[PDB]
Amino acid sequence: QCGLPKLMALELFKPFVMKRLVDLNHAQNIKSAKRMVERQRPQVWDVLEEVIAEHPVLLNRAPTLHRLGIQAFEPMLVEGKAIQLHPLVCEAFNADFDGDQMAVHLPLSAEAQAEARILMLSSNNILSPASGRPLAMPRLDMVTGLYYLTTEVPGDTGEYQPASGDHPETGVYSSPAEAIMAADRGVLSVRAKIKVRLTQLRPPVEIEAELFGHSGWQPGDAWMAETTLGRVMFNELLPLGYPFVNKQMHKKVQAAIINDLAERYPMIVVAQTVDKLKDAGFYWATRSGVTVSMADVLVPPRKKEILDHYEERADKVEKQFQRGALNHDERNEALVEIWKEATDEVGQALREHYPDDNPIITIVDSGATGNFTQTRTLAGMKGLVTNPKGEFIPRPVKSSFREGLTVLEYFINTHGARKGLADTALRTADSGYLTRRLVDVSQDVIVREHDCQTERGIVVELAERAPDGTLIRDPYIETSAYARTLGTDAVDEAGNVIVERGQDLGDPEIDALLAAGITQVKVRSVLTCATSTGVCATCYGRSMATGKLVDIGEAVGIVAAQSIGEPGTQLTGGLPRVQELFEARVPRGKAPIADVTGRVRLEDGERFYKITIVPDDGGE
Amino acid sequence: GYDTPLGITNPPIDELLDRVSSKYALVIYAAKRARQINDYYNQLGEGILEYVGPLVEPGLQEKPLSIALREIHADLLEHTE
Amino acid sequence: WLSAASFQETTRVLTDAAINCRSDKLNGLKENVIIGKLIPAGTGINRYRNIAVQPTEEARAA
Amino acid sequence: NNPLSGLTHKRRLSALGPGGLSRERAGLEVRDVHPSHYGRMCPIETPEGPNIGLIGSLSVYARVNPFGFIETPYRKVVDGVVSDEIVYLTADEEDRHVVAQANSPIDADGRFVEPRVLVRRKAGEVEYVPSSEVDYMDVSPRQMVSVATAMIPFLEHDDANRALMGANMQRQAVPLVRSEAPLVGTGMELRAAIDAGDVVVAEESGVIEEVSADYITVMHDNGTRRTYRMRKFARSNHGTCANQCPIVDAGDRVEAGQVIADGPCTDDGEMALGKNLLVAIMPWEGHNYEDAIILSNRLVEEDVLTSIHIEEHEIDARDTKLGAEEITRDIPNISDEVLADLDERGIVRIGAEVRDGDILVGKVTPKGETELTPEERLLRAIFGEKAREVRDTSLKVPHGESGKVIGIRVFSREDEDELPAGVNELVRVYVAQKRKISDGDKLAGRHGNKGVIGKILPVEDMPFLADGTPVDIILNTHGVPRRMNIGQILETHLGWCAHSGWKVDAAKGVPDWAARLPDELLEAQPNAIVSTPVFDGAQEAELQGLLSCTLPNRDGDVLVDADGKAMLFDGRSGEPFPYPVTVGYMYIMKLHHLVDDKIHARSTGPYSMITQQPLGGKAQFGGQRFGEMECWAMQAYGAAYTLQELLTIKSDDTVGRVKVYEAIVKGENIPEPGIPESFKVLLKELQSLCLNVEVLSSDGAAIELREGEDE
Amino acid sequence: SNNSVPGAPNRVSFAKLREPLEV
Amino acid sequence: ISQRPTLSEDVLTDNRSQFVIEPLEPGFGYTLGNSLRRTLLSSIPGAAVTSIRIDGVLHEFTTVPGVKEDVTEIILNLKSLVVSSEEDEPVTMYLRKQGPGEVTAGDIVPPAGVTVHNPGMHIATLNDKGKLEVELVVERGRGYVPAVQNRASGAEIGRIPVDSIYSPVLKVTYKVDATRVEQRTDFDKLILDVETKNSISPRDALASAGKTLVELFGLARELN
Amino acid sequence: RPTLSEDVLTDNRSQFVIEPLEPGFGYTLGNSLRRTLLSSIPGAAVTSIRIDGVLHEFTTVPGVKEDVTEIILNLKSLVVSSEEDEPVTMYLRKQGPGEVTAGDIVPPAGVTVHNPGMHIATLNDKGKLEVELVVERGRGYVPAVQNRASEIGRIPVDSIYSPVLKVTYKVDATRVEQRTDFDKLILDVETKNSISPRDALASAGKTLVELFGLARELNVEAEGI
Amino acid sequence: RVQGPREVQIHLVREVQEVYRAQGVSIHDKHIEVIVRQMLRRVTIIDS
DNA sequence: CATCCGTGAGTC
Ligand SMILES: Cc1ccccc1NC(=O)[C@@H](Cc1ccccc1)NC(=O)c1ccc[se]1
Ligand SMILES: [Mg+2]
Ligand SMILES: [Zn+2]
Repeated sequence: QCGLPKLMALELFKPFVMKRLVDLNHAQNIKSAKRMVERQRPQVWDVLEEVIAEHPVLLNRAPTLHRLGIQAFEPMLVEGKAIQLHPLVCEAFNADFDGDQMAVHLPLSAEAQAEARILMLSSNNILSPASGRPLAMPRLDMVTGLYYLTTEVPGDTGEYQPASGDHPETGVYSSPAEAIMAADRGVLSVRAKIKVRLTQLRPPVEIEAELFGHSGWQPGDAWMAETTLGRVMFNELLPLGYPFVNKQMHKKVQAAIINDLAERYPMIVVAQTVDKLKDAGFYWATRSGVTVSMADVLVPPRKKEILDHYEERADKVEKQFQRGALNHDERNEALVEIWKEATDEVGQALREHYPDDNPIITIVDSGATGNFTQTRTLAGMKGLVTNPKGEFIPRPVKSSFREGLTVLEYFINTHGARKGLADTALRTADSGYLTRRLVDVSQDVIVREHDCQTERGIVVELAERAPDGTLIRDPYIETSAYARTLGTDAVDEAGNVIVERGQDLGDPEIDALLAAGITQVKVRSVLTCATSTGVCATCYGRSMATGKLVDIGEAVGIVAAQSIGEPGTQLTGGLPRVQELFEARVPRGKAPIADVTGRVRLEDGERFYKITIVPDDGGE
Repeated sequence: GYDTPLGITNPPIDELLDRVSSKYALVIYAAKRARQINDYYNQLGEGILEYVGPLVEPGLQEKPLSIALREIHADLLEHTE
Repeated sequence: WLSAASFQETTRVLTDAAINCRSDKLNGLKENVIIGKLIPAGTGINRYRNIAVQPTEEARAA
Repeated sequence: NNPLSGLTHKRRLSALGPGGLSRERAGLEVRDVHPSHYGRMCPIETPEGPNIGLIGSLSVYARVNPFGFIETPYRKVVDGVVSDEIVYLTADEEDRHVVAQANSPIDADGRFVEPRVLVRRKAGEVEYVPSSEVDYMDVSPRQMVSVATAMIPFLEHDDANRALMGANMQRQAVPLVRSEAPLVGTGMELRAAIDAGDVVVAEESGVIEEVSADYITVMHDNGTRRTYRMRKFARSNHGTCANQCPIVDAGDRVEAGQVIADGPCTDDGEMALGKNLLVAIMPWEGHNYEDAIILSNRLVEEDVLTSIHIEEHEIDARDTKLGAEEITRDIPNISDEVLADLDERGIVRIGAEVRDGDILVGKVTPKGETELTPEERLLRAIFGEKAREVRDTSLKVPHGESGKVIGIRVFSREDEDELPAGVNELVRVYVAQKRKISDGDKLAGRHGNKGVIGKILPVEDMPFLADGTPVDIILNTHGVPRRMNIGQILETHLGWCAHSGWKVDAAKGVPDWAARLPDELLEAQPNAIVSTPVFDGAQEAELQGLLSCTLPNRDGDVLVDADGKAMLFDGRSGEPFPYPVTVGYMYIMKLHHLVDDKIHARSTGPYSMITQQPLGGKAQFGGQRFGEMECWAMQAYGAAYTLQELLTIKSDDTVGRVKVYEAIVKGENIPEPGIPESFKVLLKELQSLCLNVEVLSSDGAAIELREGEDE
Repeated sequence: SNNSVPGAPNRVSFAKLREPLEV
Repeated sequence: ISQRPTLSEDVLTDNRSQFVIEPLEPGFGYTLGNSLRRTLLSSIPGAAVTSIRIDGVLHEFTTVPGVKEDVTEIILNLKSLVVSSEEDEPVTMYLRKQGPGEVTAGDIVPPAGVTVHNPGMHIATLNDKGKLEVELVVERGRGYVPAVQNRASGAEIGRIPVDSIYSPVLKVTYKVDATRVEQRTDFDKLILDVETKNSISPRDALASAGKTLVELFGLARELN
Repeated sequence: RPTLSEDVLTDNRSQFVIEPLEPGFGYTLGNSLRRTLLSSIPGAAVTSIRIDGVLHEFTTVPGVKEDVTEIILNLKSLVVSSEEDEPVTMYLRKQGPGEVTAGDIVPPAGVTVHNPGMHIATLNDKGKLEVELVVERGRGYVPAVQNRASEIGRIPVDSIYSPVLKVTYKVDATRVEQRTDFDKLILDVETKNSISPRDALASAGKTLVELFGLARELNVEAEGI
Repeated sequence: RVQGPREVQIHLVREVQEVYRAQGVSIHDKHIEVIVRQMLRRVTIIDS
């Protein structure tokens, strides 16, 4: 849904309403119907209420960096002049509410609306086409609200107590409806650990086989648990059929659940489910008590204590250079290290001195938003500032923002902040330019056939062998393996095959390979699969969006260029290296390569390096 | 097993995708039927031999697309490429 | 040459293509958007574009 | 937009212009802050856009020397002794010297406390240097800053980024119905309001002889009388309401240089760019999510955040080839109901109300004597009505525009009023709007903490304090530590202390925390004004101390603690919020980004002359642009028909747009798009470059494009 | 007091004594 | 494990009165007092000025020769005018004063069934040669009603609509004495606080607050 | 236009739809009517129990499958209506192989067990089981520490007197005339096997009518429906 | 010239990745390869 | 491997 203003809608459906005006004889012709709308007669507000019935509209927020920058919504009339948006699609448009404007486009032709409701509807495009990760997900206050009630608090009121003496077991409830009437009396805390008998939630996969033997759990079968009242309210959203979760909901955990639901459970389930999470987190981000005061933001106890240690370790370097024993390029390169170390010791000071009750840390440590580096800069010290050249300034900013920076401190920080935004203003242009270049080179690249059939693919290093023992998981797996489809049967040491060819790799199919001990699998690819015009569907494999085999006709070429250029604003090699590679330039470094394999003959000189190579197979 | 689909989410897109090759294919499938429905109504007034009328109960002021999408779900239409 | 001109170095694009007498088979993304043709992708391809939808024979007027 | 906005405009320093540099010619060196800018050009004031680093404000104490450089005052030091003798230094002159920081402690006589002091040096270098080697010192801690920069309380607590926006937004403030002075000040508020020239100052001393809303008269000591005339409801250059009103009562003894009557955004001769609002730092039911802002309905009912806006609509009568345009009350085929608000000339009557689409100045021009339709000729013989030769060309109210007509200024060539060649009557209608704040309006604090109005709940809904006082605004906690601008927090702490009043404990002596607190502040009244100068003012210690000094209400009960928080009741559920909520007072400005202006849409409308594409800009009722990047999103999706529709019938298909329109009002199906006229233009543009472009059918024959080739 | 020069309402000031030269 | 019919006491002050109500259910007090608070501040019927007219004034944005204030500020002053009227139908007030001298809410001429509860309210500072002939309309309504609504009825060009703040309530709060002692002696004691505008009484306000709620809670007792 | 009252049903619970409420009265009625349903209706529940072969809690009752703990939980879920305010006492005894339910309970005069098919404790052979029950009357929910004196095997139980189990409410906005400001209150209410949800609302409704009586008596001035 | 067309494609893919890895940006190799493919769809003419 | 002329450079 989206809140389309009444005054906006009346114009968008102008020839649509004038149609229904002369229809119901509020006007005798189309000419008077025009005057009726222009005069804004009270009747048309009732007609427009009918005209926009399930007639989807388009919301776009420039600059449009990837295809989710334009999404479809069901128009909802609303008093006022402001367009209303859903909290989840904020991650998509990169749209904040600091005065942002969005474009609105209304589809007309019978095909246009169809393409809107089907292809571009918000509740369908929940995963990013770039990574297959959830975008329409709990983001700020949402995650913070859920992180609250899912947190297990030790000595909180209403906690479970074992029996001893003349008093029985305290903290055991018959039903969730009982623990609810406990907190409402005030006996139970929504975050205190208790035992409850549940009747409408599937227990863990590890516990279900213990209490049922996988007999097939059923809406009525009771089972005892050891969690909190809050964590129980949470699973009523997932809801039934999905195994209970007994953890505190960090963003990564909330990220996992949606990702899992996106795989197994259908689209219209995930959409309505993540809806329930939005509503939940917001009600509980209100009663979470996350609040910033001058009190909450605290200056460290070892402030002047630690600083005086490194101010001292610095004056030892100032005097060691005063005797000319140190080079100038060395002196500062060391003073950087000294103060780099100093700032860290202040960061540690906070984390331990800061209670996890602390809303500033609560927001940070829950992945709701913000870095601890911001928190440090806020409560501890700013640290090092960047030279115009780019080097790190020898003198530091010992003051926190909470303490109030000195005059001369403000000046040099301001210099940095300005150059920061300037380079922030330039890189975007290089990103957008690179974006359009990538787009153009890959236009005749569409999914044309269902299968090329060539067994050609490429080696994927799924796992790394461990000298100590067992095995070590690779870091490149998710980006280089998970979305692929096998072009070769992955066989273990035995003659037993684990995964067929023509099979999409999923999460368990990896574990099936990961535990099998096979550390390399060949997979089909765009590079290897050969078709006439463009590529086939099989090799490309799973579209990161649909989570299934990509349809025939998907303009993957432009999709790809978007996925690369969109996040290109967050770099420092950096973005030049990216351009330098996509345009095939003879690189700056130009590190040589062995023309022929063989024995390396290092014969270094202080003036110049020379490397000779003896070809292993005879050779010169 | 889910909650009752509200608004433009009905009919549920997942069950709709089962009667079709892919997303894109569902579009032209639905829309060209919607074209037929709006043809039928306007033609009927003064023109015989119109396209086959709504194969389900047309809801009060139900969009031609919305009528079509439901009967796709009801497997009442035929699919040709 | 349509796709070419609408990218970069437009004035150079035309001169070369004019001498080479280069024809342009209007079959591409950029190529189609300019002329106003349905793009050769998505619902734009013939596989989905030319589709016949008919009521089932089992379905019949009351 | 406001006095400050104009003042800072005059002190702007731009590298752009003829003889200067273009924008594309500027590297990263020309833009960033240079050491020499200290005390000369502000490092904080500069636009966020692609203009950044090329536009800046001039520092407060700076002036220009007769050679074109920027000087700045420094105090003179003889030998470790700070003098009152002041000399202005250019940039390179300062380089050959050594300057001491302003806040370096000074003996009552004038000597330095420490031998080694913080020293500024050539090439941006800083070191500790013996007091004997100290040549000069800075005039003030707040020296390097601009005018706009100074009005930001606790600047030293906000990062240069949000401090930057905080400065820029202050120029974007809007004059309200009546202006409140900020509880928390910086001292700069006074001099700014005066120097702005948009308030009224007394030239020579005297006494108010007669006061009116219209004008103020002052009898002077020498016997002469001077009368200052008030600007009342004058339209600004940006559509805001420059309105001045008298301060002094009749017979008040006033002295030379005193503000006798301030203007827009000014209270008692001080910069009043907004209101003092009852803040609450808490996430509330998601309506403040991502920098969104919640408002008490009190601000609507009491016109607290309401402004006035004037528009100037103008039309003229010319000499054509069919006669001459005459402005009359007789417009072809218009009832006496639409003409109701007009006088006899045809002009709207003063004080009348205008809605959009209505008539302002009834003008008609003679139409070209072309043969009218044989389908309209027939229509005029049946009803026996003879067609006039005068086509309607009247000035109608533009979309969105409304309010009351507050003035009519008529110029007739008949009345010898000198017009440019060819014009007869020229009418200007001034319409005023009284815009109460609404959803989507951009509210901003002085700490670069912007945000649009998410929701305005009825007053009862508001998370209120124990004594039943509903808060005014509910900021979002999340977007505070992220921004590095916790000065807004300190403005709230000090703000609350300013509203309640306070009193330090003097029993057992004046406490150690308030040992640096000047005598005048150890006692403060309810609703009292204070100053927190930049790089001086309140310290975190004194602040926390004053939080405990907070005086109770009329009900003898304290409301907030020493943390700065208080307990709230959820106006919806009634249950008290589980955790203490930080509450206080913050100064809030209403920026000039209002939904009334920004909202815009289009069905059909005008079209380009050449490209036959829709025009642009809200002024011309143009539609939005579906650009190259927006097209990629379509192509990526796979919605070919949607995209095609957007760049044909929605755009430049001459015969297409017309036909689609009819198909909709007839309730038929949307037809098949044709050839974009943009393309036809291109092919005729190419052919004009000796480029024999031909469109070929499948056979190989060159086909026509609604046109033929003939020699 | 801060700017005790024109005839302005008294705005008290947390400050070190600033008497070099008025704005 | 106890039963007692609840009471309704009172601790008074002229403009504001504390309503103590006890005994009440546990955790019931907070959401009970607020139920009244939201009712008072919103829908308690009162009276105020709807529109005005001034001799020689055609619209809101101007000045009258001799008056220190402009029309806007004068209208802005009349927002705080505390009126109570018995006439359910609209009525017309009058104010005139000439020459020097300050004008207040006391120079108003309230007709039958209309009273001005605060005469010492500053309206304007009439200077020498200043003359002000005003005309004010008061009606009965509730809550908050915007000015802009009066204009489109067909109101003559002389009339200038003004915002109507009918709700004669000022500030309402409450506190709760919940006995949580481990026994059958656990209960809640409510203390509501109500302050009026001297238009009606703190008690009379809570009485029209109770007349509304009962008429609403009665539809939950009728059978289907 | 006056307000309506609607219902979408289920056997044990139902959804009540209240509209149209004046803009800002959905929440005014919300948290107040809920806290009434969960706290202001009298009934009867178990205060304390006694088991024969129990000297301490940890050991399970000789001959019973369930633990001492889990039987308490089943017993809390027992729905009973006593006719007298004063605490009554019922006994339940059964031995041998099988399962003991709520139909085996021996109730006093004017005391009724409303779910005779409720599972309690699975007895095996040579499984003896004798339990005494203390049934009181009251409202809402009462902790166990407050029933620790009601001494040869007395166990304090969580008393759930209230005949309404769990209630939730949401407030949406309906569009009357041109105004889209009006409120709509949907209420979900689940009651025990004792009283109908349609009944428990009328009782809670009438109850609150009494409270707002104390105020209205003072003048009865003005209101319109 | 040394390692052949397929290998130089695998180098680009990862070296490009190695840049986005640094700033904590995750793009699946699939998208990279699409562009890389279009880079190599041509061959030069040694002998006519 | 380094100069000289011509052509690029986020959106609303
Ligand atoms: C070194 C430098 C580069 C760019 C801009 C300014 C500066 N210098 C400073 O910011 C000096 C103050 C100064 C300004 C102008 C002339 C001389 C000195 N201050 C600092 O480098 C620091 C001051 C305190 C901690 Se770092
Ligand atoms: Mg923004
Ligand atoms: Zn392939």
